[PDB]
Amino acid sequence: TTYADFIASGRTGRRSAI
Amino acid sequence: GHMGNAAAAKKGSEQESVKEFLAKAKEEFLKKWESPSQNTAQLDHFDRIKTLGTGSFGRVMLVKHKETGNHYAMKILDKQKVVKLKQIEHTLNEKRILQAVNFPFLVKLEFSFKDNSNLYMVMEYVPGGEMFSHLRRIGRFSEPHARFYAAQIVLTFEYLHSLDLIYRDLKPENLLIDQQGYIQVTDFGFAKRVKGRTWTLCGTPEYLAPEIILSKGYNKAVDWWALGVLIYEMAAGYPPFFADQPIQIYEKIVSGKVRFPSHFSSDLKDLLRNLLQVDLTKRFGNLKNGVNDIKNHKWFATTDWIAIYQRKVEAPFIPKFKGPGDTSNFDDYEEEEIRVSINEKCGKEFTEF
Ligand SMILES: O=S(=O)(c1cccc2cnccc12)N1CCCNCC1
Repeated sequence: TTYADFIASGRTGRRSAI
Repeated sequence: GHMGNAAAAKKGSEQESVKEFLAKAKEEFLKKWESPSQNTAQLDHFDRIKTLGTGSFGRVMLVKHKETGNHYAMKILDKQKVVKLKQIEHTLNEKRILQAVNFPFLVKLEFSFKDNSNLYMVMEYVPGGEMFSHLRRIGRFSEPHARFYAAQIVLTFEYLHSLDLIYRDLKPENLLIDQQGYIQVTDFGFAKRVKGRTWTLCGTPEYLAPEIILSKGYNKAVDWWALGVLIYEMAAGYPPFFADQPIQIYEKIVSGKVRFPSHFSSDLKDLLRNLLQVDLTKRFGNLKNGVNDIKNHKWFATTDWIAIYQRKVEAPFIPKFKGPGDTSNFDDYEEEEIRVSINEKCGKEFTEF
């Protein structure tokens, strides 16, 4: 599922600027 | 047509009143922009309480003013570290913006000052913490809840853009929730006065507009793209474009394809397709009718823009608040010293602060 894909991305926490 | 006479007249009048408000607000901004305030307090006026945030951006600490007992959030920058990281202009510009703007959803700089070692911005303490935390906890916001926040961002960008300020740093991590449940925007390190185009690669991967990824000159329409990302993420619980690595995110952003959860309303999908529009000639917020294409969209049909601005709408969520210094909506961090050297550092660089 999309949610599971989000979890799998490893980008569920705070995201830094580039 | 879509509006009868009374509704059309009311909308027209409302839109003209926005123009009149913005013209006055620009006059007031430019006076403070040209004559910035400096040196309105000092460190020993405050007790240090707790670190509220820390990163390459510096530190933000909860402080208490000794005489009033009022709490504030004090951003502390190490002058030598700012110079080393080549952030002089961003640091000066952030403070210059914050002391010049005035809007109910932009954090207020109450005091600023510097000493031999550090720069200090003393802002109102916004006790509800980051939207990010609440969003990840609750999972996703219902559409009315997302809409309440989105409307505040629309008005804030309408204000900022009228001042020729591009924001560039929108994401839930950068939106705080106040004691009344309303939004506060605090971070202005990426903001820039831009009447036309600008070129810097800056932002956060999930929130980057395609034209930034593609190394184009770009304009305030990147903020409207980012609003689309934000609304999507608030309503879905995850952003529209994600992947293991930034390069894969960028490929999805530029593709012109976006998918939606089955629970999104058709009105929401239509708004998002028009914000998350890769074609700049078609993106809402970048057309002849400007912000009005957003404000007049069906998804916002229930939004009383003046009532939001006046903070007269009951918020969907009030963060827990135990007292003036409660920090329970922020994370815990190791507490480091605030060293002040006997010798002034980087004085010339920071004359304007
Ligand atoms: O929450 S902060 O520490 C913060 C900053 C400025 C004013 C604040 C006011 N109250 C609480 C926290 C505050 N923060 C730092 C950068 C990350 N994005 C959100 C702003």
